[PDB]
Amino acid sequence: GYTLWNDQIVKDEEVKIDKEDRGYQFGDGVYEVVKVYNGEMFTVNEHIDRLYASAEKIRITIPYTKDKFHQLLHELVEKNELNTGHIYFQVTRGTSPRAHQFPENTVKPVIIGYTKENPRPLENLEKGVKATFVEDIRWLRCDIKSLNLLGAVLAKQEAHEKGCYEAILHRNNTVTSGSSSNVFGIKDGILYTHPANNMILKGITRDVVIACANEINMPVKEIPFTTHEALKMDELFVTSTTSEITPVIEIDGKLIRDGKVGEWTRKLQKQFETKIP
Amino acid sequence: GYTLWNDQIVKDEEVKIDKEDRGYQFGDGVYEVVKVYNGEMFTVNEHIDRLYASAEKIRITIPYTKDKFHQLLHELVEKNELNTGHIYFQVTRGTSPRAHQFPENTVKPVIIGYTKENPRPLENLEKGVKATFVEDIRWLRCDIKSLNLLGAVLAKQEAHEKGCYEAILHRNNTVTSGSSSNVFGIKDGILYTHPANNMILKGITRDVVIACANEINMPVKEIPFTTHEALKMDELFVTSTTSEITPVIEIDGKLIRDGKVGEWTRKLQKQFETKIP
Ligand SMILES: *Cc1c(COP(=O)(O)O)cnc(C)c1O
Ligand SMILES: *Cc1c(COP(=O)(O)O)cnc(C)c1O
Repeated sequence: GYTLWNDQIVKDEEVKIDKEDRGYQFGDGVYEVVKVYNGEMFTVNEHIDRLYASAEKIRITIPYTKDKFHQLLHELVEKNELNTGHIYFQVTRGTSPRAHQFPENTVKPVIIGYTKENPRPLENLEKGVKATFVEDIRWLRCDIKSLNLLGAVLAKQEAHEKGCYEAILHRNNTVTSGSSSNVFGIKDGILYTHPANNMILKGITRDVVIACANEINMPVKEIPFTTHEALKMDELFVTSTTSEITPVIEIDGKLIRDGKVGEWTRKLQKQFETKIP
Repeated sequence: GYTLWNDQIVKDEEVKIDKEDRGYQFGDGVYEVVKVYNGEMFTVNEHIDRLYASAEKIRITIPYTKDKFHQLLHELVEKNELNTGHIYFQVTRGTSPRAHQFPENTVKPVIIGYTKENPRPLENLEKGVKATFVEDIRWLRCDIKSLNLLGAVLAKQEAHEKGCYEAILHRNNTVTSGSSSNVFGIKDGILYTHPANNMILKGITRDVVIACANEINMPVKEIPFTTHEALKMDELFVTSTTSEITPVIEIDGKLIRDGKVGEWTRKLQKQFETKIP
């Protein structure tokens, strides 16, 4: 298909990544994932705003405006005739002889974006998935959606090896987030999720879900909970652009309540549906 | 010049990295740097051993034996006619459709290696350098020499704009290591340095210096010290393959003792010098 390369759309075949691209030697870059429903991009403005925020946090200056970035994305979707799936795009500090410190400002960031056809996770959304607890060994700037993802890779692999969908991470016995999703817990009709600080990535789906809770008049409390408290929640689920609202019905052999998707998770899934294009 | 690409030596111009190389999307890989003195590789066996160990730690199976890998490096050095400088080589898990979990064991790792002529930093070895303290925000597996170097990148850049050579990192005031070097402190003829656990990379230069210390009968205590205690040291220096034994005479405007390279630091450099080709 076609790939967004810097400021132009070209056939995948024309893209050339240098061995000294800082994204390849230091994971020095940021990224975003946007879901596309039947040709329509979901919350694209919010994801673009976060790409710029992430880049700002590590001092990368994206060579062009958000408006232009949005236009390039539209083109990318049209040229690939993407129906339902997602757009992946990243920005690295650029190509320069290997050195940890920033290169001369005359070095242009490298932008890469492409699409992938991917249906909504129907089965998971209806039946829920299994998860496992994994100690959070990530760096202390999880608020940045960066390419330094080795911690997430090791966590997800451990989960997959155990036949689990996601790994629920914990730092000092406190549940932070999944390897690539935010975690929510419901207890006595109240929604709980770890607050948005450097310990987690402030997900767009996470913000949408919180808005949905307010819409159905459900109390929301952003205070963290421990692994012990998590196993005692009435309901539990994770969120991400591609997982939407996926119920977690069991963790390491221990069923969450009765092992079925709860009524509040269902109500939130219904409210979320009204938001989809 | 020529670049080592997998098991072939090709002209730099021919090397192409795929946008879905996991080293480019996750920093999913490991690397090593070997110094070359007058055409000879210094401690190459130790570096090859660590490359395989780092790789094993994140379950990447390098497809060639160490003897084969050693042969390729020798080949790479000859072809580029490298006299004095270093060899950089890394291995990533390979190219596969973007997914956090591991690809099925059929995807081969991507190996890249190249050279760079670069003289010994004689001026730094003789006059010493300035450093600055920076909170250690790195992930918890610093014992792996991986491509997830965004922490080191931000630290080094903060040091660079302060006119400093290296950033000495610390977790809750306990000194761990520099952004890309190990830190040693000397107090009353005794050598101090953080022990080798998951908080630091166990440097090969660090280990050679410790060997040098035993050879000149200088006591060594591998126990960590604080940023406050570091400032009260008689001597301080950092080590790395490219920095060798580089004295730190000043930290954040505060001289180490008198701001001059110490007697023991000189003795260690003298013993070290007997080790290089
Ligand atoms: C991207 C990401 C999420 C989810 O954010 P969304 O905008 O909802 O996709 C959650 N956790 C981590 C660690 C992430 O990187
Ligand atoms: C590579 C590295 C060092 C130094 O190790 P050497 O083998 O002596 O070069 C020190 N610290 C970090 C964080 C490193 O990655």
